[PDB]
Amino acid sequence: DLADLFPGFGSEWINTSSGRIFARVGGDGPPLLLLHGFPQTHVMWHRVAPKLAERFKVIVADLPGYGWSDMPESDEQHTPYTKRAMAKQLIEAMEQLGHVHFALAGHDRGARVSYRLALDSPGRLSKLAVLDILPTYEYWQRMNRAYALKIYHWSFLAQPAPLPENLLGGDPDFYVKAKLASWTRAGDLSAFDPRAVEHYRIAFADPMRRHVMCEDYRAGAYADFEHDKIDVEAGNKIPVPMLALWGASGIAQSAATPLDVWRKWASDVQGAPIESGHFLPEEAPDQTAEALVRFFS
Amino acid sequence: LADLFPGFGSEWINTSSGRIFARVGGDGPPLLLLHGFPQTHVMWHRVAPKLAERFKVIVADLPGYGWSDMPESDEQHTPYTKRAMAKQLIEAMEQLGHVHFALAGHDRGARVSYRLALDSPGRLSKLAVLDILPTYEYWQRMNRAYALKIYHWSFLAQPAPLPENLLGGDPDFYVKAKLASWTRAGDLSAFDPRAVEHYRIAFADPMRRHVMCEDYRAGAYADFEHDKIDVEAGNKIPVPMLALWGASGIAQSAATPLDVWRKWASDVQGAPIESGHFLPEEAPDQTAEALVRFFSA
Repeated sequence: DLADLFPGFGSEWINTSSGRIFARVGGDGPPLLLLHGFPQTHVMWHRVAPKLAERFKVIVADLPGYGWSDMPESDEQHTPYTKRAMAKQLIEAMEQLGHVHFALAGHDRGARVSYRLALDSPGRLSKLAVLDILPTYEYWQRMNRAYALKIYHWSFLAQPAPLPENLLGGDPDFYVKAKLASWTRAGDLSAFDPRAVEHYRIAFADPMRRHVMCEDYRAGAYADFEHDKIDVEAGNKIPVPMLALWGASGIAQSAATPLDVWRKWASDVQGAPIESGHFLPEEAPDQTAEALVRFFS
Repeated sequence: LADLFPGFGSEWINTSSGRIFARVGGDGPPLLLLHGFPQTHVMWHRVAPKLAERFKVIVADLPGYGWSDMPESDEQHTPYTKRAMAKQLIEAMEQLGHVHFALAGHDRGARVSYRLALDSPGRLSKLAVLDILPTYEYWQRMNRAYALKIYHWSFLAQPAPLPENLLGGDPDFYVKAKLASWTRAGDLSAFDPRAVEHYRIAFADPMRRHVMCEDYRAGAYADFEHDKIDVEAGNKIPVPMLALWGASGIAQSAATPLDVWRKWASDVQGAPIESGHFLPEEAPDQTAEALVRFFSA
């Protein structure tokens, strides 16, 4: 049914005060947490995790409310799906494993948890890697006609419930596949492992999972933006060494030169383009893995 | 479907781009009324009787909308650009012997209307636009707050078949959500239920929904481009113009409407109406009086 894409990795249900976090755990050495984004699950790391697990204890976690992680009940402020709250929940998850100081790589929504984590609790991180994002504040501050059309889902999925939930329910299989295909370099699903796509499609088939994603984007339009805004206005920078990777045809390159942007947010950032669309660890697994191995070593 | 224009005739007007449906009533100078999204000509059913006491009132379905034919679109969404719609409605009016006429438009119909007045000002005696700013102005003001407010401008402009596939799961929900969300009260109480049925029935047709997306695609691209050429060239509408907007409508959410319209029009007057977006249904008497006074001066 659902293919195990991490041969040799354990499977852990990590209890937190907000619900369980699901994780594949492999390797040995320093702890490294890998966080996926939308509309994916942890399995998006399946082609880069074995490379990392040669040198690290790799924890490949489903975000709160995504994949097989539990879905905490939201509220009017979408609090559990704010990146601040997800970061606190993942900090607690890592503590359950005895990891209070870990490396972190995130992609898409997971990268937003990751830099928020770095801003709120930089002591928790040795090094941070963000894949194909700019800070949420930067997307909203750069909002223009061009960007409104390109990341339309940022305003569409943030509409009040049940509007996106009902529309997404009109053709969920089409939408998740359209999102995967449209954001690759190829523009189709040929860069993905078909068994990974099945993981993404089955997760997107659940109306409750789709609601969580809308809660995520609702937080992204409101509370996440305000948390970022406070750090900009306070001049708060990420003091953790960080690597910013982005796809040459991805989402973050069209807004602004991502390395130039991230320097305003981080005091120690290196960056490199990857010949890829948005889904760096699947479209360019060897280049993405090499850059992550080099940086975290 | 109820007849909401008692005593009005029905006309099927052949044009080169397809038939235009219109209800025709009254006597006196010709006055073309144009609806918008997601409505049909029947949105004027409360105001057109009052207008018909003084004017020959032509209440037309936009090209592609309601009962008008649907030209096949193309990669540039040409038949549903306001420029093309304006030319087609000029043709329609010529078929009735109206080469100089008054024009009042709402929503998309108002976009046809001001584009008509820019392209062919000599066809218009006077022009009224209801609860819009020019398309250029909406895009130029597309920051975070406005992208969340009129998300549908960037959702419906997504490449086919994405909006089409999502709309098709529960069409009734979306058309009623759009009607309800843009009113003052936020429900359907301002609308005649017989009118709602007209709107719901039009929206239940997948080809009609495709046309609406094509309209919105044109709105994101060619319409914007056409407007952009005119603003940067300082081309102003020379036709005497009335700009009416709802105090709680869409146009006032981006800017103070009269200030904007004075940039686009050399002879524009304006009034707010206590109403949501759907002025002729939410505030029929106030709307009808403002139009009768403007068009008979």
